[PDB]
Amino acid sequence: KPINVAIFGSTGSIGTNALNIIRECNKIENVFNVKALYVNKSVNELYEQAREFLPEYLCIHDKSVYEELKELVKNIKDYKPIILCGDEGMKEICSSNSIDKIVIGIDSFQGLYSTMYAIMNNKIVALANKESIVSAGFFLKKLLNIHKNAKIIPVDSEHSAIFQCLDNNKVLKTKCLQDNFSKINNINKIFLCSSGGPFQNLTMDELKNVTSENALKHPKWKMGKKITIDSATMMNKGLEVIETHFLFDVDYNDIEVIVHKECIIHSCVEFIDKSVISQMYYPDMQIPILYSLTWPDRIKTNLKPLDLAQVSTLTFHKPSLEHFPCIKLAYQAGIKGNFYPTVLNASNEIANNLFLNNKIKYFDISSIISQVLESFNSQKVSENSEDLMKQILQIHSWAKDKATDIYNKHN
Amino acid sequence: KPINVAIFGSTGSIGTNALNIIRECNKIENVFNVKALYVNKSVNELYEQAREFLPEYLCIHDKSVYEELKELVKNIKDYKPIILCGDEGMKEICSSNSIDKIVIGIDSFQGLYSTMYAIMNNKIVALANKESIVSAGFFLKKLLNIHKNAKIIPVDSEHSAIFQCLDNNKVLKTKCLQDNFSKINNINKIFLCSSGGPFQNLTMDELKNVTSENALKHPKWKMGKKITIDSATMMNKGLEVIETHFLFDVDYNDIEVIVHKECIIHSCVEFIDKSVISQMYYPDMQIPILYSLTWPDRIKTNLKPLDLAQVSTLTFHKPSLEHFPCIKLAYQAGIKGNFYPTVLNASNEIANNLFLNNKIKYFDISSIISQVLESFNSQKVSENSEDLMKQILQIHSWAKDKATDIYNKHN
Ligand SMILES: NC(=O)C1=CN([C@@H]2O[C@H](COP(=O)(O)OP(=O)(O)OC[C@H]3O[C@@H](n4cnc5c(N)ncnc54)[C@H](OP(=O)(O)O)[C@@H]3O)[C@@H](O)[C@H]2O)C=CC1
Ligand SMILES: NC(=O)C1=CN([C@@H]2O[C@H](COP(=O)(O)OP(=O)(O)OC[C@H]3O[C@@H](n4cnc5c(N)ncnc54)[C@H](OP(=O)(O)O)[C@@H]3O)[C@@H](O)[C@H]2O)C=CC1
Ligand SMILES: CCCCCCOc1ccc([C@H](SCC(=O)N(C)O)P(=O)(O)O)cc1
Ligand SMILES: CCCCCCOc1ccc([C@H](SCC(=O)N(C)O)P(=O)(O)O)cc1
Ligand SMILES: [Mn+2]
Ligand SMILES: [Mn+2]
Repeated sequence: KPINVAIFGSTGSIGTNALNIIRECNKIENVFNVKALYVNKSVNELYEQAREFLPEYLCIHDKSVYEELKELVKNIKDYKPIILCGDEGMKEICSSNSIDKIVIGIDSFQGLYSTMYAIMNNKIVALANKESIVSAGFFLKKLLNIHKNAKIIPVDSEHSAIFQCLDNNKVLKTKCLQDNFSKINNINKIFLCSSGGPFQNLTMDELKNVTSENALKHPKWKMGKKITIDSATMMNKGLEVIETHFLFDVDYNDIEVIVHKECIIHSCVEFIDKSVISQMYYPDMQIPILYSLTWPDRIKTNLKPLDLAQVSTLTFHKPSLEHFPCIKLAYQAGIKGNFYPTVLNASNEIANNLFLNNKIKYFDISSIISQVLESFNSQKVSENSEDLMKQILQIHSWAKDKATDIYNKHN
Repeated sequence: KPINVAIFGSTGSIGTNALNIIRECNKIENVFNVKALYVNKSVNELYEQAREFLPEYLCIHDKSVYEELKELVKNIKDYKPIILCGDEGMKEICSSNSIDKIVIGIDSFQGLYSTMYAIMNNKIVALANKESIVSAGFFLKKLLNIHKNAKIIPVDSEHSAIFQCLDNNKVLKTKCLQDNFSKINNINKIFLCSSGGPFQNLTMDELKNVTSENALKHPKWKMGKKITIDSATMMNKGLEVIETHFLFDVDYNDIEVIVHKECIIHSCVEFIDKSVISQMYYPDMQIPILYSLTWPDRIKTNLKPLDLAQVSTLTFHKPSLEHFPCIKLAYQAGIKGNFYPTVLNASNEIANNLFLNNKIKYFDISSIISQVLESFNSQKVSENSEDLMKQILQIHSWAKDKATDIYNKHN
């Protein structure tokens, strides 16, 4: 009974890590079939992955490299995949009855589109992309209410940890990103752990002048550029607070960010009796990815065992909101609700990219995001799913444009 | 739907803590009926508990204070309990259809008797007593195989932690102290945490001359004298290694003792994928006791919330087997199997009591236990439950006598 999986964003950090744990898992016993691979424009790298995994489907988003892809794959003998392009290609893969689970390793708001179509096709969605949940949580909840057999299984490491800390006897009565989830699961409060990022010990004077080169250098594992910058600003953790709220139905007052620099405890769940359960491992994404594909079971691996005497010390401290103002902006946006999380995500996408490209300074990131949030006024939420998606898109686009306009003006 | 509970050993540390969380839990909403209280000889204290809780049944083990108990309880107006004595009284309570769950807070090998009769009556046994499991694990397993609806739910804090870390979706397919439990639950390895006791930082020269007064002073919560001495020698943790083996069907090579002096992580479970799940709270017995009575659910409490920034640091180190030789003796006994754990428990009961009463020195404890273990020869295991109990009793008694004889001889 092999598990038929598609990897969306297969050439990025998540996608390559997913293919690695799959490869390793299969050597112990052949449990996964890699049925589809989808990328944006990394045509040479997708070709190489195609030669190794020989999926039934290949898809490339950028039309300008589709012909190139076909020409390359011609060089793989005895291999006749279905080779698709763009939105229509993604939709065709999601509607295939040969695919059971889809790993969403596409970055940014863009990952919402495939997330939505995977749910609409009643698939198990092993969701790493958090911008989708932040920007469109209420929408996704409505979609999941309609598509009974669709499920989001969280891959983001902290949310995987939380999910692993739950009793599946209770989980199986509901599913993530549903009303009443915390009540059913007896959840009282979440400790959302953070690495703290590379800037965690810097002074205010030092933060003023940090660069994106400083944020990107010497990663534990290479993550994509966007998340790496968000880790440095701790906007990642702000996004993950909102993600927690939506996935697990936890009030913002019951989500506490804790800086745990060793990254061994990945997050913790306090139940209503005050007992706390936590998930622990070395800093890795292989367990989150694997668990999303095996849940509700676990399978044998040969991963390096955790050794607590080796670790020796685990530390916890609260983050400074003066140093990391993005965290507070995320809580404020989440608490306001409505489309404020959409605005938060969109403005951050622009500010993150500006800092990445050395156009603005560290504290300008939070300044831009704050100004966009203050400029937004709540809208009535469309009652129809199609209109609600259009409204999310329009607000996301406006907020990106507003961020860019603020940048353009101070120049 | 109140939960009908008996408290065995109601005047001791476990028993009084059980009555405290019950009392507190009932204020939030009335979920427990205290149906029976049983003690050895603490007749005045049992009377006081009777006046507060007004259980249907009262039992006192020591015949010489039974009349006194009756005379005292006469002073409680409008109260006509059933007042029993000894083994026959315990058996009558265990066979009552009005009792659903029994907390076993009786110390030492003596706690085996009520444990056995609670299982024979198909009850939920909230078992704090570990000497029963160490001395008679294979026997209890056979009994639990026959008595389908009987269950041991562990109360010992580390074993409660382990149990809490399991997925009830899998637990409910089996029960503790059963063959194949680890396979069903996907358990690979256990981290068995320890406080390390009051002697953890002493040198060999200092250990030579430690006293029982040193071991007993200034407890976090007052525990009984026997367990307190076993914590000081780390024989408690040796006993708990064997307890882990039997409760959870974990090989001794897959049980690792770790000294965690802050006592926040109560123990950890490594699953076959290498993910680790742990349970955390302040050092307390209220959660273990409560969970044993609410499992498979959890209920609301108003316990002090865990605060990780307050805790700040968690530490882990391996215990020194030179300083704490009892640990190694326990592993050796467990690995040999047969009745060696019975012998280990019995010899320790004598050696612990000798040290408590200032008759022997610290390293004489392990010396006596080691000599008794070396003197024992494996026996064929009786095939009949009744004969098997007689054989356990005979070996336990011999091993106590052998320990005392070794003491008597070196004097
Ligand atoms: N990296 C990590 O360990 C973690 C990541 N995440 C989340 O996972 C997501 C992915 O992050 P990460 O892997 O770091 O990002 P990367 O930048 O490393 O990878 C992004 C991937 O998405 C592909 N992609 C981009 N646009 C499209 C498109 N329109 N259609 C199809 N594929 C597309 C890229 O293709 P191409 O190569 O062709 O450009 C690439 O394969 C993010 O949402 C992030 O927050 C969460 C937890 C940790
Ligand atoms: N204290 C703790 O926090 C922990 C304890 N445990 C285990 O729990 C058990 C109890 O320990 P603890 O509470 O510390 O011990 P205590 O010495 O504090 O209490 C023992 C209790 O058992 C009663 N008792 C003794 N013999 C009999 C008998 N024949 N019939 C009925 N009752 C009897 C005693 O009655 P009386 O008062 O009349 O003498 C007393 O109520 C031990 O097996 C220990 O290992 C495990 C984890 C932690
Ligand atoms: C050896 C110790 C140092 C390990 C450092 C490597 O581990 C991490 C772990 C987490 C993260 C977070 S960003 C990525 C993410 O969201 N994930 C993995 O779920 P954040 O900084 O926001 O908490 C970054 C690095
Ligand atoms: C504030 C930090 C200091 C807390 C010290 C108080 O907590 C503990 C916790 C555990 C124990 C063990 S003996 C009792 C027992 O078996 N339990 C509770 O399950 P051991 O020493 O064998 O690990 C003793 C004391
Ligand atoms: Mn994360
Ligand atoms: Mn214990």
